[PDB]
Amino acid sequence: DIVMTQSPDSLAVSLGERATINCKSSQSVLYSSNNKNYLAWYQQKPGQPPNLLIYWASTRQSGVPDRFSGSGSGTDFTLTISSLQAEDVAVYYCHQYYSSPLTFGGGTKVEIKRTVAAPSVFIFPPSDEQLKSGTASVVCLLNNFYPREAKVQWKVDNALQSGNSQESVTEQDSKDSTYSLSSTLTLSKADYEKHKVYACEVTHQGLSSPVTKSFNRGE
Amino acid sequence: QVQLVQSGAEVKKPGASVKVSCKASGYTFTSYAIHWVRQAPGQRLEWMGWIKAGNGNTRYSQKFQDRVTITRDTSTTTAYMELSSLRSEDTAVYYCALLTVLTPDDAFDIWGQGTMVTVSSASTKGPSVFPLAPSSKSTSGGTAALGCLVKDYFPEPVTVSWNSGALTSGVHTFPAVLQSSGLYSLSSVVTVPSSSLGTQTYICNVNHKPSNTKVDKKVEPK
Amino acid sequence: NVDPNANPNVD
Repeated sequence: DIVMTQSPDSLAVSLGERATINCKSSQSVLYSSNNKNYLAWYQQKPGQPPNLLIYWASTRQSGVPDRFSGSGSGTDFTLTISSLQAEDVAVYYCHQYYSSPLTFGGGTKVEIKRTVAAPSVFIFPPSDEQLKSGTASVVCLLNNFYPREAKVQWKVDNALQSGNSQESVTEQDSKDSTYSLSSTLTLSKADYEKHKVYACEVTHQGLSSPVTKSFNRGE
Repeated sequence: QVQLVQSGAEVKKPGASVKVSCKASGYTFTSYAIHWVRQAPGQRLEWMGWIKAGNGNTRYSQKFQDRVTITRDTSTTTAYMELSSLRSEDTAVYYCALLTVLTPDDAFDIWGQGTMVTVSSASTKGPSVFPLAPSSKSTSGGTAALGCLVKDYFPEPVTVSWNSGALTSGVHTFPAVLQSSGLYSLSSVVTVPSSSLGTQTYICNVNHKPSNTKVDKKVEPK
Repeated sequence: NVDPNANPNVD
């Protein structure tokens, strides 16, 4: 097996700047008879299948923007994005088709560094329907912020909650290069009805003080 | 119009077999070889094998020689991959692809959308879907947030669309979390003008193929 | 030593 090793596993660069990804192969993929490197580069945007960018190490696939370019020879190859754009959020894989089995690199995840953006905060009390089932989920939404680091704390009647919430963050948006995050507080119906004030407190680099959204149960 | 359409997500118990289909379209089927590649969660692409759609000859990766079978149906323009003696480690996304058809004029590379296969002993469960209704607590500065909470299902994936796919802008379907019960949960949210909550209709379309569950939930103000 | 049958789609 020709082992494909990419470097780095992840990189973050600013919009408009150059991003370089490296790939090393165990054996040389340069064929002496035709002097061609049997190597390709793939892009995999979130939730989509891979997409061919470069083949023969340095030939752009039709329709690939000119800012993508491939270089190198033998065992050392590079993918360069000359001016990174928001839509280039993806994992990039090198691929060799010199020998069987075909093999792919481990992938490099490209993150875009954009301007700092504070989250918009929204809160959702439990639906009347879910309360009938016997559980209460309280959802706090942090929308369209950058960078990814954000802290969400729950307070019920001003008491800091521990151990009853789960968070999830999106992939980076392909248009505005922001993230969004949900934090869900889950209580039993009976526990939900013991307290009145439910509050989500959010801390982020783009905020000078924490932002709190809250509601009184039953309103 | 050139495309590969794969069958839907499935769940299987360890020791069972799965057969994924790849319906081809828009080109002369017998001209090119179809490859099968798997992507284990949070891992690289792993090549499994190819079949020549014309003469039906195959080549398998030694990692999978024992328990993979790749076949093709010329009349239906379809390729199949069967993996047997499944183990929990086989949980992955399986892709069919026309990898790198390299000719002097062109390069031609097409992938199917992937088929998620989960191998587990745990019980399949369809989700409960609840509205995240817009109200004063999710409206600010002319923007309103609303969504659907998709709770307590197994295995992945659930797919979420809004208004049968006509509403995509501003939609965030979050990665699922694993609850202590061993079931998954996620939310799908969208931001819209708060002024048009009275005239527009927002419906989240939830589909969980492993449990054959489909839910359309209308999300109304308050 | 390329293997021409690694991917028959590569001419």
